[PDB]
Amino acid sequence: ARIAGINIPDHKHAVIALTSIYGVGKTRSKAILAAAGIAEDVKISELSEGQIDTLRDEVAKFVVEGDLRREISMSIKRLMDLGCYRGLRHRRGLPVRGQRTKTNARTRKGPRKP
Amino acid sequence: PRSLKKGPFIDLHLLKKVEKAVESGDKKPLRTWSRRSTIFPNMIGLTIAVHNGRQHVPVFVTDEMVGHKLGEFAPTRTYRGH
Amino acid sequence: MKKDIHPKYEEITASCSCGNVMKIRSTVGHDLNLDVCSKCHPFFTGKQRDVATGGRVDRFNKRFNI
Amino acid sequence: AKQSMKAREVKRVALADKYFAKRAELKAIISDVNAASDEDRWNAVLKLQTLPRDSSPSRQRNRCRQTGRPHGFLRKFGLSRIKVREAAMRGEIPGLKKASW
Amino acid sequence: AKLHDYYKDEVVKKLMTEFNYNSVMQVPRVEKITLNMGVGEAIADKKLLDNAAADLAAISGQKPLITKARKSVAGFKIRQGYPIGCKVTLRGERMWEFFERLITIAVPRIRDFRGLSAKSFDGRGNYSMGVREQIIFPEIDYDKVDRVRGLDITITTTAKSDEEGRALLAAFDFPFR
RNA sequence: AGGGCUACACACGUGCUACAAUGGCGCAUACAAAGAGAAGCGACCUCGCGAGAGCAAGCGGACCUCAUAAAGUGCGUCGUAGUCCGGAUUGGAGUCUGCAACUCGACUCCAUGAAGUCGGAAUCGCUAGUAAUCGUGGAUCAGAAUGCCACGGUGAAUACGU
RNA sequence: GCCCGGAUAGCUCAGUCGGUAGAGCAGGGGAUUGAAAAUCCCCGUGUCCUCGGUUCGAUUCCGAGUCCGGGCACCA
RNA sequence: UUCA
Ligand SMILES: [Mg+2]
Ligand SMILES: [Mg+2]
Ligand SMILES: [Mg+2]
Ligand SMILES: [Mg+2]
Ligand SMILES: [Mg+2]
Ligand SMILES: [Zn+2]
Repeated sequence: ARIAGINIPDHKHAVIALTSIYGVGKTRSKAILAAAGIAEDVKISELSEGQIDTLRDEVAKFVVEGDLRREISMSIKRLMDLGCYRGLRHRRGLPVRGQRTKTNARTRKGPRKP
Repeated sequence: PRSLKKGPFIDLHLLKKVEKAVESGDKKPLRTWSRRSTIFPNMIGLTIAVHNGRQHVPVFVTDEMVGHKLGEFAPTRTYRGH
Repeated sequence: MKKDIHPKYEEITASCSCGNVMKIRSTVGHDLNLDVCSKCHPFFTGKQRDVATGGRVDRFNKRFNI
Repeated sequence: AKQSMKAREVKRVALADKYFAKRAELKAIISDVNAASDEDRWNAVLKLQTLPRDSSPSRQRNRCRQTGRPHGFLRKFGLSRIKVREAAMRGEIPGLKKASW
Repeated sequence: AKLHDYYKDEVVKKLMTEFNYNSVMQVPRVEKITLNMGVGEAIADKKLLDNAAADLAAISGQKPLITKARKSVAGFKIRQGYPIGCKVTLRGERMWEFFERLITIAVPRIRDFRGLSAKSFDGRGNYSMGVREQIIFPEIDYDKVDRVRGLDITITTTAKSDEEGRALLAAFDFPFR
């Protein structure tokens, strides 16, 4: 439960409760569980602290919660420091990955306040 | 991004101009056109005037502006907001 | 200095990108891993060329159409 | 009809098919495990970028033959939709006629 | 600061013999370094001063003196006796430590650095410049901070001439573009 | 030759995916059609999560290619929840083709994976294999549409009446 | 000087024995019409005149004022 | 209720 400083759920099959990490989707979830070597749909509650330790030294290979936090931080700050098209889209709150804007792209756009 | 097998791409005019640059002084920028060109080592340190479609606006090459293309720093539309 | 009015004033090392020990008696309070010292920095030398990092030009010359 | 663009098209196509098979053996250098990955397929892209852009199998437009209409081309007849319909209703086109099913 | 002893031996060992002086007292020397952020736009936001002076408290080692305007003007809407700017006077080993920090871990970290000026002098050897990418100093976390305010920083010298200013600066090698 | 026609405080019209248990995903396996193809389609076969790379037959064709149709069914898992729902949003690592993928592409891989809890006034379409859904292909095509055109699987509701 | 009345949205105003901001108007967006009207759907819009004490809790209770109005007032 |  406690692994990576986060508090993944109990009675939720491990192959999915592993994915609760900000830095591990299903890919790293399945990969770490295979590298450690435990059955698939076991609930996290049935996993001992030594199993948590194996998972700990295994996720110590992938990027983790705070690692990915600082990584995305440094990447966007890199785009900024460059001050490119991507960085300016970022800083001004617009789509970045090359989409249309006039009507759609509401996530990058914001709400309809004015 | 570009196919790795093809490696990078850069047009020979800017290539040779910036070679001359790294050779014999660089106090002046380059008035290129090829916005798509891959930033190379021998362009670092200059203040290249990259084309925006109408102007060749300056941008200083930094060790972080290496894995990029020239136009990435010359905006193409004068945005002002509403 | 007036007592109990200024930030902490411990001494710190020039924890540069290569670790050239040039101590700083500063306010940062931590051995901040910086880039700027005799070892590993540009204008700690002329005709600047940062030797070898992950950085950009390293991996660029690693792909490079090698 | 702005014949200048039709002449553009024929010029580009003729030049491309005259330089034909040259850019072929230039680009083939770029996809194969030879060339030391640093010298020959590297100078090949320089050769290519020096080659005319007006002589590529892609920079053309594929305009019609009747009046070089930009849009609505049809490779099967080299005409715009308009003129292929005209020829159909004239009977010019063998086998063509209004169909339903 | 090692830079002070660097002075005490090498800078005199250079300057006495260059300007063929007849006294060590006659040797030009630096006495104080005043850093300043004349914010001015803090007339609207009172908290910007505390936001601003925080950099002096960080970049310099001393809690800054917030400077109050001298005349209520019409051009900038300011009232007299108003928290307009901030300053820090650094002398002693504080000055020398800060100048070491500057010229070593912050100055070369300037981005796009063609170099300093070779003419920033009052006519009496007291050099004065100003930086704008202040985070070049490792003293700023530059990630929780608000803005990238610069400053203007003067180095008051006893050198009564600009040539002597250039010399005393190139002593610590002072990029000089 | 670059640029934009891809701008974006903003309105409106289309269409796609959703907001999920007739449902999310894994395993197993089967039932279609309509096509298209010669600088094109590309077999088989190895490798790369994978885009694809390589090798590269046959096919101007009821013969080779795209070729898994999907929706289906069996078993399983999820267990009514910003969910194991979504998938937009960004970050990084590629593949493709193009002289050239920044502005300004498709695809692939990793991680956050968001508003979204059936929608207001209103308003649209549909009378039978029709809508509703599910997938398939072709032209435009150097690449590149949820678009257009065409295809086939499931497959209903109510018509009293003006 | 006495008694009374009030201030509430961007305008017209409600209600208070304390559990809490409404409606009209209004503006903006939309819906309907062949087009706009009215209409309808929406959104916006409050530190309830001001300050201060009272009670688990205030526009509402109180105090202390800002104005404005009504009526009545001392003969330095 | 109106257009004009
Ligand atoms: Mg003191
Ligand atoms: Mg455009
Ligand atoms: Mg999902
Ligand atoms: Mg009918
Ligand atoms: Mg269309
Ligand atoms: Zn170093």
